[PDB]
Amino acid sequence: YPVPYRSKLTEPFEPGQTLIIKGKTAEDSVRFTINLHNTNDVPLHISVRFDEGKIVFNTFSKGEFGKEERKSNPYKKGDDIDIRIRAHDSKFSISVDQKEVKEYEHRVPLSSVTHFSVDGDILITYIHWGGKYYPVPYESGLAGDGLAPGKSLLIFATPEKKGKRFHINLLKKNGDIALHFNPRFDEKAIVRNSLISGEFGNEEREGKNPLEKGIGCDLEFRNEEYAFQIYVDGERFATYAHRLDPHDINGLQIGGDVEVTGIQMV
Repeated sequence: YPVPYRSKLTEPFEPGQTLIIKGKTAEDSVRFTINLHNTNDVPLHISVRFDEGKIVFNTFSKGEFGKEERKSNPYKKGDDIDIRIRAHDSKFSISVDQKEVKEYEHRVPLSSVTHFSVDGDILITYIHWGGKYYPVPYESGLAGDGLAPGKSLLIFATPEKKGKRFHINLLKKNGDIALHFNPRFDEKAIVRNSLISGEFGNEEREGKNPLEKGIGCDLEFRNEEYAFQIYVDGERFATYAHRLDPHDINGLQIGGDVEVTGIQMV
């Protein structure tokens, strides 16, 4: 990720899809920009300003910017930034550190977004775009090799602000559940378990629930040779020793009070 970083979308930026930019700032950093544009028009321009202590949202169109809209920059110079832009049919939804801080209504057609560019006083460390509107409860097959050792499932989700629990199931053909992952806010813990031949095993719930209602999170289930390695927001939250053959895990369920915005198999 050198800057200026420019990237080329393969298909339209569509409702349901999220663009994620993470990065590092310096102690002399002044401003960095994120633009969604074509090739000219900039349907969304984001200027994070440490000089003014604001984030500035705008649209460049017909050779000129329009009226600015502003929000408070929660970032002090130095320290990491996490900016996520989800396109909808009427607006972009922008979240800072996985908390929504701005709705920005379309001013020109979202379908003009063919590129994005990051620039300025930022050391970029992570970019990704994709996602869709994932209906919940969710249920899908997993590719072919499914989720096998050496592969990881990456789930982007947002626990509902007034929810009490939600669950992710990693399944095998017979309907066995190799890992049931069940954050429960009313017990301040995340239950992990397996469902073998219709019966649930013990219940590993050790650890501090790092999730927070209304705050997006990054969930990663790294299938390894002897255990799952479960990462939450970039740090290992638990390991779960395999109670079944960890090959042939080809099903995925998601239920409960959760909004899911991203699934990627890695």
